[PDB]
Amino acid sequence: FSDPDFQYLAVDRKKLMKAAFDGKKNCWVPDEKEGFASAEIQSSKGDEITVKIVADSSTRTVKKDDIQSMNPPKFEKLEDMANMTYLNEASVLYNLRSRYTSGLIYTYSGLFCIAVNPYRRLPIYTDSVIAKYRGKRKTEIPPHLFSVADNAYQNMVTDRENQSCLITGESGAGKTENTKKVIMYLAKVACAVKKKEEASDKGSLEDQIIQANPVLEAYGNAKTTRNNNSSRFGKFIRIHFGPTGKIAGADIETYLLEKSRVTYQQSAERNYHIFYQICSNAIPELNDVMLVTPDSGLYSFINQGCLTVDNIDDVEEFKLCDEAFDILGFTKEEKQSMFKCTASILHMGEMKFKPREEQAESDGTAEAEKVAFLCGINAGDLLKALLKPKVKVEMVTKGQNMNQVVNSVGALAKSLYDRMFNWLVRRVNKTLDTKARNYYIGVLDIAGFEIFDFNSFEQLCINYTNERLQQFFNHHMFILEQEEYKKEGIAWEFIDFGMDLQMCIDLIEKPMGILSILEEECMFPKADDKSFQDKLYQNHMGKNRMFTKPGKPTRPNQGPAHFELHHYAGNVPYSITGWLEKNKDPINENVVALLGASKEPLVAELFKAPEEQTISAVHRESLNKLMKNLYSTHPHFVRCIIPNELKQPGLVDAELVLHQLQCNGVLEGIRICRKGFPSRLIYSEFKQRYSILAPNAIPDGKTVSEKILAGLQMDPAEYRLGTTKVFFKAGVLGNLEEMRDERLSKIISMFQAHIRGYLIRKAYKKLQDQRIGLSVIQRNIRKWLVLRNWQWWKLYSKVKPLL
Amino acid sequence: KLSQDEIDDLKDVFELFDFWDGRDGAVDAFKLGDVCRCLGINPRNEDVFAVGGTHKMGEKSLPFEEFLPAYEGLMDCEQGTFADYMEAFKTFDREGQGFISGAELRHVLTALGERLSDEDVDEIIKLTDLQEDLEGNVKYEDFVKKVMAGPYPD
Amino acid sequence: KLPQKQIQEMKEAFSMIDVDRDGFVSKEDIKAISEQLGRAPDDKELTAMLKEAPGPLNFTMFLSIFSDKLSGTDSEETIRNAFAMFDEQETKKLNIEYIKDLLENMGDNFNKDEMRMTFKEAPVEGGKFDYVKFTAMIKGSGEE
Ligand SMILES: [Ca+2]
Ligand SMILES: [Mg+2]
Ligand SMILES: [Mg+2]
Repeated sequence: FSDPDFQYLAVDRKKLMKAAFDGKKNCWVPDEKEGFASAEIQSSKGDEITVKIVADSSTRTVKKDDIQSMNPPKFEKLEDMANMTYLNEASVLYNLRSRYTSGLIYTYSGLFCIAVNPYRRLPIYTDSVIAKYRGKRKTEIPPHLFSVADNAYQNMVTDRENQSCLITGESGAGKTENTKKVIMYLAKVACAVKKKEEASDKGSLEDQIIQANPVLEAYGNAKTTRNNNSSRFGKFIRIHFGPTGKIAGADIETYLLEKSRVTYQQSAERNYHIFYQICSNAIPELNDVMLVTPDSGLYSFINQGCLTVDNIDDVEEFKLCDEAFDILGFTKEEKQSMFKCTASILHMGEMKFKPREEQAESDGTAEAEKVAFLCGINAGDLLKALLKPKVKVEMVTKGQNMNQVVNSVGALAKSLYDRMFNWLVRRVNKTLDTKARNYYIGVLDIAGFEIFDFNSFEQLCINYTNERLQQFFNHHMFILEQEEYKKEGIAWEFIDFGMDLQMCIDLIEKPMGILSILEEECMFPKADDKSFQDKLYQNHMGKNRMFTKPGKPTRPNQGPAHFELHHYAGNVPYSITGWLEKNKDPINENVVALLGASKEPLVAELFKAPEEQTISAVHRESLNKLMKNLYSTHPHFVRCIIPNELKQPGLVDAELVLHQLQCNGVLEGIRICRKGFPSRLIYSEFKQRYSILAPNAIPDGKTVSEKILAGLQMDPAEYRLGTTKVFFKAGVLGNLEEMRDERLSKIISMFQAHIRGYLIRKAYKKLQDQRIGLSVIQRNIRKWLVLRNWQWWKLYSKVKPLL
Repeated sequence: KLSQDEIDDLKDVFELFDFWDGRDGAVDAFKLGDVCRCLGINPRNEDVFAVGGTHKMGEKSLPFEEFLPAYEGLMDCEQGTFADYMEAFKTFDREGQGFISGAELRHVLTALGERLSDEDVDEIIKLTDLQEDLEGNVKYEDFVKKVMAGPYPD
Repeated sequence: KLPQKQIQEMKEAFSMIDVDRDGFVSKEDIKAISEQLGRAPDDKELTAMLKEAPGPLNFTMFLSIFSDKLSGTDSEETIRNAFAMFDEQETKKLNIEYIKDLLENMGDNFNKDEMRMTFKEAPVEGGKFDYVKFTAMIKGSGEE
């Protein structure tokens, strides 16, 4: 029916069907400023075709090895892409680009369900739509993110098992807002009570799972060049249900926060929103409690990049934030303890110090005094412990210089804020951690396998995870395909599901491995980048195939590199320059004490010294958890993709999308199915589409298919006989299609002709007659002319008058 | 490999056509296949087109001695069988109970292959006599056989 | 050849052409009889119509010249139909241009002349050329 609640979801079947397609002509040709292009095949000088561009209607040179198969029109804006006859890098960029432009942003691809970034709100998430998606099987209803979730849940209940929902994707792809809509959904279909009260709901865990996101987005988000509320950190957020199938409790778990952000901010950027909500005078009573003067322009740790953000009201987000803290039960001591700790960072950026006398002095205590008050420590004990630290051993008393000090003041903030954030996840984790375990549904939202101009230790951590998380899908796929084949008595014994992923993975995490190395080279004083690299190269350079050296940099505006890694999405060149620093983040093993022995309940908790920790070692450790977990789940995959650098709706950009599609998973996901047997009809639906391809063979289903196939001299290593479905090797349905068509026309022409023959044969019996008839006429008119012109007659019929 | 009688019967056609456009030992190329059908063959524009056939009336003529080969050529051609036909119509049969939208039939016939002129169509439908029942569709199966039985039955 | 109606006719014909009344056909006949309603054939044309017959052409060798001269003829009924194998509606008339092309481009093709001569008087009327009348014509029954 026509329920205008599918407007931005469905796509009219009839009104869509309302062209002519030449398989032998229509194809796709690479394009420098559009990725691909429609065209018509003209000629072939072997391994080099020539074709016309439907667009500007012209001609160009294309190696017959670069053209890619084009699907007929009957696969226009096709709900599920794992069904198109020709599934290629371009055939997809079309259905994705085609759909997205009509308004649609929800397209499946087997397990996947890609979400393109609409740059405008839509009717699809309203409660009424939700009733429509309730329980319905993915097929029986337009692609959409609600289906991905409603299914998980339905499966959790049915299958009785941990359903996970990893959402990956580039920066500004929509994952953050999506993880919400999946969360703002699950709630709507697994809430407390909607049947049997006035003084009932006195808070609501829903209100909390929700009200939490603000306190976080406040410290985890920020404005970057692709400035969404950039989830500058990754978050795994499980959801727990009860033995009736209802939301019980939840919890957080985060990965890699941009600590390097607290103290620096690139061109046209800021710091986590919070610093801009404090200096907002949205809540004056507190300006004193923190000791700040409501103008960002002032504070050095935040007046590096810009300050303002179009849609963000730093002075409103604070108000809500506070409320947010309250609706969570944060005690004033706490809520305030946090701000003290937060404001105290701004002040650190406001502490400057004063050729030969190497050791530096301070240039006033003002802020140092404010940093001490805010942290409850001796301003003297602090400034003194900084300029002249006393790290353990008969400990020594190392000295610091003007630079060495500014460097630690920053490490202070960087390491506080990070300590801070952690504590915050823990605390909320505490709230929502209602005491009650049936099962659960997790959701992942970390960056994606992103390759850039300049790739360093950060890109490394990230691509590594996705590397690990990709290997996840591969395996998932594995088990799944196998089940199919076996379920169809067609079982094949292929194996290597997660391929060289292991190579490049272990070559990073395993013993001799990179980080494995990196983590040791951090505990060796006089060791610089050169020190690193040589060992990095020795150990593996030349000794492995996944570790090589930089290639052809034909992209002029590229960045340096040292080594290069063979990651699935592409061999990513890297640049160790820094790592030793970036990994072992310092701090005064001396000043930490103070902060641990502060008088403020919080700060103290923050720096309690493991009594009776490198970025990499932590992450790797917290990653096995995630993985160990994910494998104890039932995956679902939501692939998000940004369409352009302009936040403009309907504006695609092939370089980007493709770019994404490769490291996205939809590609390396497609090719992993290639080696198996993709496209597969059912021996009936089949026997009805090609029974015209072997007419003389037919005297059911698997009987005829077994005959039309054989009847076509079909190559064995090309198809396999299922027990309900006929399996086909990638693109072989494309051949039986073209073949099918040429054959239909031929058969119709035969008929047509036979008709013409029919007629003529009939008009034959007459031309034989008429001929004679005209044989007379013509001849008998000659006689009439000859005779009426003679003499013996003009002299014979000249007497009749008297006869 | 024409028998002297088969080739003997071939003369006869060529002779009646040489006449209907001018008794002069020749036959407008544009009849090549209309002459071929008269003997039993079931050519296709292309078939005929590929052996010397022309498009318009009066662009070439054919002495029988050269017209002959033109014919033997079209004897080694595809002359589609019942099963071929059927399956071609079957693809249009939506339900499977053997029936087609009167338009379809005409549509198919005039829109598929290259052509068949509506006139030519009305001629065969009226000729063969395939009429759509009170609904507006028809059993093409019992029609094909007609177009195949030929003007004169058994 | 023409049985009895022309039999009792042919008699008085040659008899009413031949000036010396001897039963033996000569050339003095086609010399004085001719100027009866036109121009007598001139010397050459007189010998041509008398040479066409070998031996005594005097109503013996003469009843054999008209024989093979007309023998190749067909009925007033046979042609009336012949023209009809092109009238399945039976309008007793073939269109004009159709018949013109029909005599002009198919079969023993007529040349500008033969044609000019035919339709010179052809029974046409508003597009419909009357084959039925034209027929009576060519035979003799019609208005010739
Ligand atoms: Ca001719
Ligand atoms: Mg985000
Ligand atoms: Mg005489």
